[PDB]
Amino acid sequence: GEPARVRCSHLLVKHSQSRRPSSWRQEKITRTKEEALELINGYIQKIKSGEEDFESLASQFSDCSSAKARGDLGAFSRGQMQKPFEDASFALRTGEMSGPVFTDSGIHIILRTE
Repeated sequence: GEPARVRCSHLLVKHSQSRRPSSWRQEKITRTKEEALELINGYIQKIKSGEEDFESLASQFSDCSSAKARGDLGAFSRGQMQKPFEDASFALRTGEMSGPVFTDSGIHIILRTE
Protein backbone atom coordinates (compact mmCIF):
# COMPACT_ATOMS: atom_id res chain seq x y z
CA GLY A 1 0.00 0.00 0.00
CA GLU A 2 1.18 3.49 -0.92
CA PRO A 3 -1.16 6.46 -0.22
CA ALA A 4 -0.72 10.01 -1.51
CA ARG A 5 0.77 11.18 1.79
CA VAL A 6 2.40 9.69 4.91
CA ARG A 7 4.24 10.63 8.10
CA CYS A 8 7.97 9.97 8.40
CA SER A 9 11.00 10.98 10.47
CA HIS A 10 14.57 11.52 9.26
CA LEU A 11 18.07 12.42 10.46
CA LEU A 12 20.17 14.72 8.27
CA VAL A 13 23.95 14.53 8.57
CA LYS A 14 25.75 16.57 5.92
CA HIS A 15 29.39 15.92 5.08
CA SER A 16 32.50 17.67 3.74
CA GLN A 17 31.68 16.48 0.22
CA SER A 18 28.06 17.64 0.51
CA ARG A 19 26.68 20.03 -2.11
CA ARG A 20 26.46 22.57 0.72
CA PRO A 21 28.29 21.76 4.00
CA SER A 22 26.17 24.21 5.98
CA SER A 23 22.75 24.34 7.64
CA TRP A 24 20.75 26.13 10.33
CA ARG A 25 22.87 24.08 12.75
CA GLN A 26 26.31 24.95 11.31
CA GLU A 27 28.03 26.79 8.46
CA LYS A 28 31.26 24.80 8.11
CA ILE A 29 30.73 21.05 7.75
CA THR A 30 33.96 19.13 7.19
CA ARG A 31 32.72 15.69 8.24
CA THR A 32 33.55 12.99 5.68
CA LYS A 33 31.83 9.66 5.00
CA GLU A 34 33.60 8.32 8.09
CA GLU A 35 32.30 10.93 10.53
CA ALA A 36 29.05 11.07 8.55
CA LEU A 37 27.96 7.43 8.67
CA GLU A 38 29.66 7.18 12.07
CA LEU A 39 26.95 9.47 13.41
CA ILE A 40 24.00 7.90 11.59
CA ASN A 41 25.21 4.36 12.34
CA GLY A 42 25.75 5.18 16.01
CA TYR A 43 22.23 6.58 16.13
CA ILE A 44 20.81 3.42 14.55
CA GLN A 45 22.57 1.14 17.04
CA LYS A 46 21.34 2.93 20.16
CA ILE A 47 17.78 2.85 18.82
CA LYS A 48 17.88 -0.85 17.97
CA SER A 49 19.51 -1.35 21.37
CA GLY A 50 16.60 0.26 23.18
CA GLU A 51 18.88 2.77 24.88
CA GLU A 52 18.09 5.81 22.73
CA ASP A 53 15.40 6.91 20.29
CA PHE A 54 15.75 8.17 16.72
CA GLU A 55 13.46 11.00 17.79
CA SER A 56 15.71 12.12 20.64
CA LEU A 57 18.85 11.31 18.67
CA ALA A 58 17.85 13.04 15.41
CA SER A 59 17.05 16.19 17.34
CA GLN A 60 20.47 16.32 19.04
CA PHE A 61 22.08 15.41 15.71
CA SER A 62 19.62 16.84 13.17
CA ASP A 63 21.68 19.29 11.10
CA CYS A 64 18.45 20.09 9.25
CA SER A 65 15.47 22.16 10.40
CA SER A 66 13.80 18.82 11.19
CA ALA A 67 15.44 19.05 14.62
CA LYS A 68 12.38 21.15 15.51
CA ALA A 69 10.21 18.03 15.45
CA ARG A 70 13.21 15.85 16.30
CA GLY A 71 13.41 14.68 12.70
CA ASP A 72 9.68 14.07 12.29
CA LEU A 73 8.61 16.14 9.28
CA GLY A 74 4.96 15.29 9.83
CA ALA A 75 2.79 13.89 7.05
CA PHE A 76 3.86 14.90 3.54
CA SER A 77 2.70 14.17 0.01
CA ARG A 78 4.55 12.54 -2.89
CA GLY A 79 6.60 15.05 -4.87
CA GLN A 80 7.55 17.12 -1.82
CA MET A 81 10.82 15.57 -0.65
CA GLN A 82 13.70 14.20 -2.74
CA LYS A 83 12.88 11.13 -4.84
CA PRO A 84 15.05 8.70 -2.78
CA PHE A 85 13.32 10.02 0.34
CA GLU A 86 9.75 9.39 -0.76
CA ASP A 87 10.65 5.96 -2.16
CA ALA A 88 12.51 4.73 0.93
CA SER A 89 9.94 6.38 3.19
CA PHE A 90 6.96 5.07 1.22
CA ALA A 91 8.78 1.73 0.93
CA LEU A 92 9.33 1.27 4.67
CA ARG A 93 6.87 -0.43 7.02
CA THR A 94 5.27 0.96 10.18
CA GLY A 95 8.17 1.84 12.45
CA GLU A 96 10.89 1.06 9.91
CA MET A 97 14.13 2.92 9.14
CA SER A 98 15.86 3.55 5.82
CA GLY A 99 19.58 2.93 5.52
CA PRO A 100 22.07 5.80 4.94
CA VAL A 101 20.62 7.88 2.10
CA PHE A 102 23.10 10.06 0.21
CA THR A 103 21.41 13.19 -1.13
CA ASP A 104 22.29 16.76 -2.12
CA SER A 105 22.36 17.73 1.57
CA GLY A 106 24.26 14.63 2.67
CA ILE A 107 23.39 11.38 4.44
CA HIS A 108 19.80 10.99 5.63
CA ILE A 109 18.02 8.21 7.48
CA ILE A 110 14.21 8.10 7.32
CA LEU A 111 11.50 6.23 9.21
CA ARG A 112 7.80 5.58 8.62
CA THR A 113 5.48 6.91 11.32
CA GLU A 114 1.99 6.72 9.84
